Amino acid sequence: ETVINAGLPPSEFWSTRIPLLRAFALSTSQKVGPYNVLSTIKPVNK
Amino acid sequence: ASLVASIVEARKKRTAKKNITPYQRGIIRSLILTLDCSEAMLEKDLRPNRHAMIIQYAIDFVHEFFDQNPISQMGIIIMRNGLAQLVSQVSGNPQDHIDALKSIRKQEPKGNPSLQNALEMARGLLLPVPAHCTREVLIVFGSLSTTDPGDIHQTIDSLVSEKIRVKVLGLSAQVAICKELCKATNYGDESFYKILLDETHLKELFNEAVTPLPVNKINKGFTLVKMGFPTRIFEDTPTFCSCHSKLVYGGYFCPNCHSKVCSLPTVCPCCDLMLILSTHLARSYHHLMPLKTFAEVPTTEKFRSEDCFSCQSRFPILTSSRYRCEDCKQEFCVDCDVFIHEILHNCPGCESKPV
Amino acid sequence: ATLHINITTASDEVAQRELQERQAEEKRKQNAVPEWHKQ
Ligand SMILES: [Zn+2]
Ligand SMILES: [Zn+2]
Ligand SMILES: [Zn+2]
Ligand SMILES: [Zn+2]
Repeated sequence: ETVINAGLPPSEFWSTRIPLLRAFALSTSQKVGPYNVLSTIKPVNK
Repeated sequence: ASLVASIVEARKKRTAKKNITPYQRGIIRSLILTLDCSEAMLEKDLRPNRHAMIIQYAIDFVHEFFDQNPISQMGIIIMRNGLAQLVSQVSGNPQDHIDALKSIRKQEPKGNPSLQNALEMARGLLLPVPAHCTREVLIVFGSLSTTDPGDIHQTIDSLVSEKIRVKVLGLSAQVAICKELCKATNYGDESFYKILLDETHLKELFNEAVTPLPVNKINKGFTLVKMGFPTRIFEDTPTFCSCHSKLVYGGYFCPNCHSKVCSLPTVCPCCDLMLILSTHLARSYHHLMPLKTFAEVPTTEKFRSEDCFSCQSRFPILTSSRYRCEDCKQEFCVDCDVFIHEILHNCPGCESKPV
Repeated sequence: ATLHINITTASDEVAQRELQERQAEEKRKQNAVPEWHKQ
């Protein structure tokens, strides 16, 4: 409603929503730490 | 000696409360609550389990935190599957945080914890915080190990650079990194790492964190903050709120742009001006002029009256069951002393005494 | 011996949760107490 038809610039719209952008990026920007992966693998005739 | 043992224990407890100096405390705060939800929290040491009890006390802590710090902000983070998950943004609404905590109560904790991921997320949430607010993180750690993708030491240095403060509440025993994180971040103090010894101690630890943290002398951030005191209005017809865009019968009116808000204290969604009431500021006056502790009066000297000055309770006839205030020199009963320094924050004798 | 591997895709994990819920429901219905024992 505000950026497509009204004409508000995209840059100004995100100026007041910096924390929203940062929170969304941190969700997919973090990784788990190293750990022995093959030790946890248990094969558990087939 | 059994009764004497209790009294000396009370005296020892009062000893820590005798040294009450008017320390400069940061009333405006910005807290990040990092809770641990990992495999280590599935133990049964805390009935029913660590996850359930911590969440329940967290909800109570949220209620107390905003009641005594109405102009502060809080955020909540959880450590799950080796990653930091955000469940509540920094905001002054106590209901949003409670709602997030209740939802977390259902999901089972699993995976490994990661202090670095939680701390890195905290560093980001606190980045858009004014310089007059105290950036604080209250981590509730439950594991004895930390799996991180990078160097935790680098993050600790970064936190010190941003003037962030960390409080860690462990569960089982001391952890070397947590001690360093709390020590290198609190200007060398080692009293910010607390390990509970039972459920009762846990309740006290959360309740202790509610009070504002005294600031350091070399950390100066003095300034003037532009605030506003709106006037409540009573409208016959519902009107659209400027914060949630819904129909609400009432709401406050901002004095800078006349835009209405639903609840206080919150920053105006139009002029970004903090809106508060005189009561919100009055709630924190007792943190700037703490009442001087009452000293037990020895039985050797004579007393003024047989009954309490405030509650008119007959003093029980060894030890004098009277507490006197040096400012006004009026005896008080043991019951009044507790209520005058915890619920009330003004000595009735001092107010009654003319000057 | 024979080694059979099963790669679990994100969609497969969602399906596994649905199957677990359906399996729990099926077991619950079979375990319903008879009428004479309810009242
Ligand atoms: Zn609203
Ligand atoms: Zn305004
Ligand atoms: Zn009394
Ligand atoms: Zn007094």
